[PDB]
Amino acid sequence: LKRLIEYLKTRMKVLHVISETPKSFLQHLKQLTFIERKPLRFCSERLSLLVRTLEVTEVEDFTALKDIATFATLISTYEEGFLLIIEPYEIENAAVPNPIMRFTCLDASIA
Amino acid sequence: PKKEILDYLFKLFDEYDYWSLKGLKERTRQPEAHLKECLDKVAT
Amino acid sequence: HNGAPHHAIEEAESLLQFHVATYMDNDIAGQPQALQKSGRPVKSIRARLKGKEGRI
Amino acid sequence: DRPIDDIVKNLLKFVVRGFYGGSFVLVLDAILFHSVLAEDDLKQLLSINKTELGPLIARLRSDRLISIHKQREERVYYYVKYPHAIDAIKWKVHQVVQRLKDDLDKNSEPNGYMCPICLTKYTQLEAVQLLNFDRTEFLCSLCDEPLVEDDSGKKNKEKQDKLNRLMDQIQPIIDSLKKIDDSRIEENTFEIALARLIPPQNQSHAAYTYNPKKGSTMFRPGDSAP
Amino acid sequence: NTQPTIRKDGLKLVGSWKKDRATGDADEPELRVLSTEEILNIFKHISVKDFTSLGF
Amino acid sequence: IAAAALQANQTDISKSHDSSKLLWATEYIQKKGKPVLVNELLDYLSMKKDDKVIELLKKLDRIEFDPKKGTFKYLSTYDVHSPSELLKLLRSQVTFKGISCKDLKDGWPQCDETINQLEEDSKILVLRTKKDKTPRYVWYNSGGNLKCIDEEFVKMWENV
Repeated sequence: LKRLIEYLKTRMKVLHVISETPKSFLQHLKQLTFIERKPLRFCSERLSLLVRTLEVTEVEDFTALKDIATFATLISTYEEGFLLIIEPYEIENAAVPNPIMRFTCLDASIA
Repeated sequence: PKKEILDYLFKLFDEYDYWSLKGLKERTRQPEAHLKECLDKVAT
Repeated sequence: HNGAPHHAIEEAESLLQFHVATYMDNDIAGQPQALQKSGRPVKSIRARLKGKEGRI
Repeated sequence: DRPIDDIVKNLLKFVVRGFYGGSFVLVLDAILFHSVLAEDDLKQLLSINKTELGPLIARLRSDRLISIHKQREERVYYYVKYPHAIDAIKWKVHQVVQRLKDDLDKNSEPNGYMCPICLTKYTQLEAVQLLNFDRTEFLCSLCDEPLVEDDSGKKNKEKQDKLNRLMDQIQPIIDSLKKIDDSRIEENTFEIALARLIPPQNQSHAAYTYNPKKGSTMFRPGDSAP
Repeated sequence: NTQPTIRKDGLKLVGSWKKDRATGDADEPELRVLSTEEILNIFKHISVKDFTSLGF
Repeated sequence: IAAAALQANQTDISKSHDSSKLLWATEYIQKKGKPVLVNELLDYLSMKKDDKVIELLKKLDRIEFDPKKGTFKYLSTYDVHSPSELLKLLRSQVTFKGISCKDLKDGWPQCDETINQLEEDSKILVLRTKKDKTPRYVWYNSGGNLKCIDEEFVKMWENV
């Protein structure tokens, strides 16, 4: 998970707008590091079981990793009808450009 | 005389914040190399 | 060539221009005099080629 | 920004990395990692002295790389004019190619002759008339001493090998220049580099603002375009 | 561009570009030392027929 | 006789200022690399219950209070004792501020050594003195080879 956050950080620092596939993101993932689709699906279950076993009830620092596990299991299950958008401007009208990765649901019939 | 002068210099910064290095000399009248090592451990 | 603090370099190049001008002639508009020891002034080229047996 | 601009940044990086001292490498890497710098913030970030800062800045002036900026908020700023840097690199590589090619062309020709007494250079065609009466040694006009052939004819292959190895090293730079020629040349300004401000510190006393006076009617060298 | 007003001074030259290009009259000249490099380059950028006109 | 002199000169820890006791406690903590229990403190200074000294020691940043067993240990600034951790720290640098080697010696006693072999490996961007090659503020080697091309070729590019 730490090196997954490392990959997310080094993919976070882009300069311009990128709209890639989940397949393209997974391919660059396996190219750079050695993180795979089935562990990315299993990470949510693994983290839930780790939190239940560890008894870490002050999850104030720990609540953010839910988003990472959510995104990982989402992108490692869904690849079509969905696009991964990467932008350097979380706030376009800002003093400094905060980057952002965006996920897009494109079909509403799925749910 | 390490231990006593540490409490003595603790009184000295309690006496005044920017105490002079030249004024530190007469308040110690001790080996200055010993004094220089002791000064570095706490403040300036 | 080394670290120029952008104050000495200007007066230094002015000194180069000054000395090459002084060597060129020393009869200029008299803001300097620019002699060399001893007290006799350094004798430049217009002094070498002036009137009264100045080489011509 | 432009991926070709990123290629340019990595190109400048590699140029300094492989062809300049480590202090130059650190300075240029710091100013690319961050943006335009006050000298005080850089001295804080590297914990260095102006005596050490001097010759680096001077040589980067000499290669026409760093575009300095001077404005009061007086505060010293530094950036790089992109076409100035590109054309300076272009003239540098063309001069390297032509100078090394002509040096190799001269050094492929045989040596000439050396006089150990007067310690001066001589050529073979100059030594054609330096034969003595009996064609035994090459007579000297001044020293009346035999002339012995230099050691540079085997430096022909050495200059050729240096040219080829240097060409291999600069071949990524040649390819990057080709991709630049494919792309569009763009001109830097101090305000353009201000638009890409990467904050080094939090207490920089020199404000990174370009604020010219009203009636700034001057056209300055190194600061305008035709 | 303008030509600055040039005052002879000591062993160098200065110019004051009045140049008056703002919305107002903008009488605001900058006194900059005329660098021998820029005089040399601007001389290098003159025509031969301009030399013939200028008696060179 | 030397023990008699030491016992005579053994000042009671009930000092004029508690900071002397605190400094001696931090010295005794620092000189042992392992965590130590509360009984080491109670034997060191004449102080038994969980005092204001122990509470401020728990509140101290360099001292780790243990809910498990009460083990108190020194905390170093740099928690890196491996070249892999050092390289990962250098990769995770968010600013180009150099990092000192004395507080890397804190935590990692042989850290300047590993800095020397990694510079030999061209793995860093070192700053060194001229009196000696000195481990100082360093940066991550985003460069190519540090010791890339030979000095004669460098000198003839300087001639260029």
